[PDB]
Order: sequence, then structure tokens, then C-alpha cells
Amino acid sequence: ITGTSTVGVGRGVLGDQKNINTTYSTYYYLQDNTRGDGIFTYDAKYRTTLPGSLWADADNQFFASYDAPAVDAHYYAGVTYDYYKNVHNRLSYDGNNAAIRSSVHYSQGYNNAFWNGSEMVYGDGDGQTFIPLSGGIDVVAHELTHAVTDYTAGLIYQNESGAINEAISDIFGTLVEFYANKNPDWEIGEDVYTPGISGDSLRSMSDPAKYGDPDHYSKRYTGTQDNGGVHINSGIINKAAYLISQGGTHYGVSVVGIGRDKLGKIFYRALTQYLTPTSNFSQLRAAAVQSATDLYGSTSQEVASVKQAFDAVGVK
Ligand SMILES: CC(C)C[C@H](NP(=O)(O)[C@H](Cc1ccccc1)NC(=O)OCc1ccccc1)C(=O)N[C@@H](C)C(=O)O
Ligand SMILES: [Ca+2]
Ligand SMILES: [Ca+2]
Ligand SMILES: [Ca+2]
Ligand SMILES: [Ca+2]
Ligand SMILES: [Zn+2]
Repeated sequence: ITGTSTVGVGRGVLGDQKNINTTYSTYYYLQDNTRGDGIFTYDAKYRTTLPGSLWADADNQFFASYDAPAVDAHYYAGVTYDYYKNVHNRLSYDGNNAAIRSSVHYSQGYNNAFWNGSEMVYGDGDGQTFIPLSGGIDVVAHELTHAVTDYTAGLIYQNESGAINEAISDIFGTLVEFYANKNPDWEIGEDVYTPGISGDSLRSMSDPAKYGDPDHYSKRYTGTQDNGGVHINSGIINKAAYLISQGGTHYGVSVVGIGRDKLGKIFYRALTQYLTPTSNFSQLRAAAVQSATDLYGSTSQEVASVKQAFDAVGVK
């Protein structure tokens, strides 16, 4: 859409009011011209055909319940672009300011969200297991981070490389949640999962076992479902990342925490410079150690905490 940049206001899925970047050309569109080559949000109209219609509104006010998921997908995608730019100096997911596209109201009662190799897609959930998925900033950032991975390491979505792919998305979705300071935590999906149960989440990084995910390599899932447990074994890496940042004793192994910022710097460097499509857990360990070495020196405490954290989860 070619038009005049302006700012509209709406309410998100959680009932929170926010300003969003729109474009005016007869209607007001969910097109933010301020970030890279733009951020664009589409209405999939309960169908599965993508992307759907660029979101158009008559008055630049998005307070209807139908508007909620589009407001949050549009606004959180803005925050995520900013995190990447400001913190890691990366311009959009491809590093060359590629337009970011998202479709909301995808299918009927669809309990998931994904990156399809071209855009982000969000279901509205069925109202019980999930509310519309774009209402969680860790969710939006998890999705966008799959694009990041797609353009850098390219980790294949199966087995070990696939669980690394998922962990990276959980790690960066969490870093983005802390960056926006939106009630942050080490839980995934808490804001949009089981609206009727408080205190739970989809996955836990601090304690993956809490929901039955492995927190040690010896407890790795070897089966075939979930692409070989991409969403299951990611708990072993999530726990490792949580220990590097926060510290703790796990299975008798003590880890001094080095904090979140350094965790983000070490992981980003591993992702962009050392990981490949078929990298496994042991290779992730070498990649993380080498990044911390690059950045802080072989004799750093940073390097020391990365080795302990992997030794704690039984990776090497
Ligand atoms: C953060 C949470 C809310 C959403 C997140 N979705 P997700 O981001 O893990 C979504 C899962 C999926 C896979 C295939 C089809 C459709 C959906 N996968 C996805 O987007 O995969 C990225 C990918 C890119 C290229 C090739 C292959 C894969 C998730 O953990 N989903 C769990 C519930 C699951 O799918 O098992
Ligand atoms: Ca309106
Ligand atoms: Ca939170
Ligand atoms: Ca969270
Ligand atoms: Ca819940
Ligand atoms: Zn994922």
C-alpha cells in the first residue's frame, strides 16, 4: 500500500491499550513503514488461504474484539524487530530489512502459530486450550526467531538440530519478553495458554520437567513423534540456557550465572557464525564455548559457566 504514515490505537488480546503504526490511503491499513521495508498484518478470515487481505480499517481505531489479535501481532512484531536491531544490530530476519508479514484469524479454533518459510501465521485457539496466539510476546518472538534461524544456521526441523531450532526460538522469545519488560519470566506461552488455569504455561525453561519435558540428555526422547521430539528435547537446551543466565545446581553440578545479556550475545554469535543445518547437541556445546571464547577469552568466567551448564544437562 502507498500512502501516508500515521499512528492508530487499539486494544490487544489481553485488553491492553497500545499505539500501532498504520498507513493511510482511503482506509487505514496495518502497515508500519517505520521499520525496515515494513511490517504488514493480514486478515485470514477463518480460512487457511494465505496471507489473506492486508488489514483495512475505516477509522484508525482497533477496539473491536475481532481487531485484538491483529493489533498484538502487528505491535509485537514491531518490538521483536526493535530487539534484533538494537541489541544485535540485525536488520529484520534476513538482516537486510525484509518485510515482515503476519496473518491472524487463521482457520477455526486453531491451536498453534508458525513461521511457514515466508510469513508468520496465528490461530485464534479454541478458547480453552489457547486464546489467540499473537497475545503472547514470547510466542510472536519465538515465530520471528524461526525466520532468523531460517536465514542463518538453517537448522533442519527434526531430531537434534530440530530441538536446537525450537530452543533458540524459546531462548530468544524469552529475551524479547525481558527486553519489552512485559511481566517477564522463563516460561513459554503463559499469557495465552489455558485461560482458565492460572500459573501454567506451555513449557518451562527453568524447570522443563514440570510439564514432563527432559532436563537432562539421559532423559532424551528417541521416538518419532513431534518430528523426533523437537518440542520435547528442546527442554535440555532451554534448561542449559536458563542455568548460564541465572545460575544454580542441577543434578549436583554448580553453575555460576553470567546473566541474560551475555546469554543473548553468546547464543546469537553461535547461531549466526558457528551452527549449521545439521548441528547436534554436542556441536551446539562447541559453538557456545567458542562464541563465549571469542567474546570473553578462554579463561573467562563466561566460558566457565557455558561448560558447567552443558555438563549439568549431560551434554558432553
Ligand atoms: C510458542 C507456541 C505457542 C507455538 C509453537 N509453534 P512452532 O513455532 O514450534 C510451529 C509448530 C508447528 C509445526 C508445524 C506446523 C504447524 C506448527 N513450528 C514452526 O513455526 O516451525 C518453524 C519451521 C520453519 C521451517 C521448517 C520447519 C519448521 C509451539 O511451541 N507449538 C507447539 C504447541 C507444537 O506445535 O507442538
Ligand atoms: Ca476501526
Ligand atoms: Ca510473562
Ligand atoms: Ca513467557
Ligand atoms: Ca493458563
Ligand atoms: Zn517453534
